[PDB]
Amino acid sequence: MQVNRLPFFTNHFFDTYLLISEDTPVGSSVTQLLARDMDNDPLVFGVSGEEASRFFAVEPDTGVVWLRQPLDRETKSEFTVEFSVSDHQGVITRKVNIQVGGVNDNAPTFHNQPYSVRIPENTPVGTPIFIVNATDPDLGAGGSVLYSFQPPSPFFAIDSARGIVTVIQELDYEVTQAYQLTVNATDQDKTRPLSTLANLAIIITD
Amino acid sequence: MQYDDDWQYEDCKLARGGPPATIVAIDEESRNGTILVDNMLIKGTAGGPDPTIELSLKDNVDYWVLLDPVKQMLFLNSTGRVLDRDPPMNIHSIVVQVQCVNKKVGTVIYHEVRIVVRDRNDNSPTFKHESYYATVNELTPVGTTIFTGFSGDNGATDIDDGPNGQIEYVIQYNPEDPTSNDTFEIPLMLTGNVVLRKRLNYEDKTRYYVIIQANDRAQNLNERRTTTTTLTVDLEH
Ligand SMILES: [Ca+2]
Ligand SMILES: [Ca+2]
Ligand SMILES: [Ca+2]
Ligand SMILES: [Ca+2]
Ligand SMILES: [Ca+2]
Ligand SMILES: [Ca+2]
Ligand SMILES: [Ca+2]
Ligand SMILES: [Cl-]
Ligand SMILES: [K+]
Repeated sequence: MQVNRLPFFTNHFFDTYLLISEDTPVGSSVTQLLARDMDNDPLVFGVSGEEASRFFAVEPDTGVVWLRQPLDRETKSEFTVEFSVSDHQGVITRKVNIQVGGVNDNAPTFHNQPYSVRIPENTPVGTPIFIVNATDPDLGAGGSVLYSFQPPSPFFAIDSARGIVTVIQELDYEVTQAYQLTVNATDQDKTRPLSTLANLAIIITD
Repeated sequence: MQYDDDWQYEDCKLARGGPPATIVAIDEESRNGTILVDNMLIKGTAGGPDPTIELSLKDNVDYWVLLDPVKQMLFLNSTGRVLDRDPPMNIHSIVVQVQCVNKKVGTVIYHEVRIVVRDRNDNSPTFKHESYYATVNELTPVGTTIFTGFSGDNGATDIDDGPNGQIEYVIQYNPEDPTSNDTFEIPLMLTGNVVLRKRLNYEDKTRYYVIIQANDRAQNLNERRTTTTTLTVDLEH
């Protein structure tokens, strides 16, 4: 009489990692578990543990793995999930490292708002008067911020990388007593750049 | 005229499509100088006499990574040590940032590199004790489990991950005690529990030397590792 031999996984992703993009839609298949059994037993597949059961579901008869709720690289860049396979006599499990792939899905957020500054009408051309800052949590180009005025002002410029605002033309209180400028902070994602607006009030004094 | 100057912003962006992170796998215990990333594929020229970018490493915990800015290549730095995935070191991955500063406009882009370290079968099964023992009564029925001393990490363990670290137990023929592998059996190799297979006779034979070999479950049969112990079984009257 032959004793039962338990099944074993054959996927090579168990020896490295499984990469899943954070923009993967819920319901989508992300891979298929594969296993073998020396008794040729029909196998049933599942997900096992808390974090795994949270994000993944498994078709029990095929081993297709599918996304039960959305991933978010900004929250969790990688994690470990345990899958099971059973020949109805015993259950074995194995862990896989999930690497969560990034896409640009946040716009920048400004720091230290509201933005307002009072400056004298005789502020010389070239004078830095204000610094805007915004951050963005996406990877790479999608996380690197550029600043601009929308539209550009003939009286003020903002450094595209540093957010430093300077006077570029002589001021005149009697002509303009205050400027309401829109600052745009954009990321630099190639295909889907995202951006955010803040107001900057510049009040000219006497 | 708007966006005429956008060429100025190209340096430091990826010179490839695809996702922003650069992810690679390398074997644990790879030799110093092993290539981690052959080419970061970042637009621009670092170093040389007229660079358009500056490249440097950030969050390089324990300095595992070395950068060559001219070639945009990343290497393993492991002189005087080893990149060990197994306990006690437990290095499963290394994550670093390649900071890129664009010299012309001063923007900074961070290119994340994630290195997943893969397990090698570089450890053999190790027994907790140098030898094992069991006492069995002569009237013990055939089919009775007479030794369970490999339970709960008291037998062989293996510090690798996955099947590399899973153990199977088998009894071997003992040329110095030929009937021992006929009198005892390990029917379930995963537990290594030993069961009586033939009726004992105290008037005939009072001691058995059972040779037990533990092997790990590496996918490649030629990479499997084995270790051997002896179970001495003494009869009581
Ligand atoms: Ca089976
Ligand atoms: Ca996200
Ligand atoms: Ca993102
Ligand atoms: Ca972004
Ligand atoms: Ca090791
Ligand atoms: Ca091993
Ligand atoms: Ca190992
Ligand atoms: Cl991202
Ligand atoms: K182990």
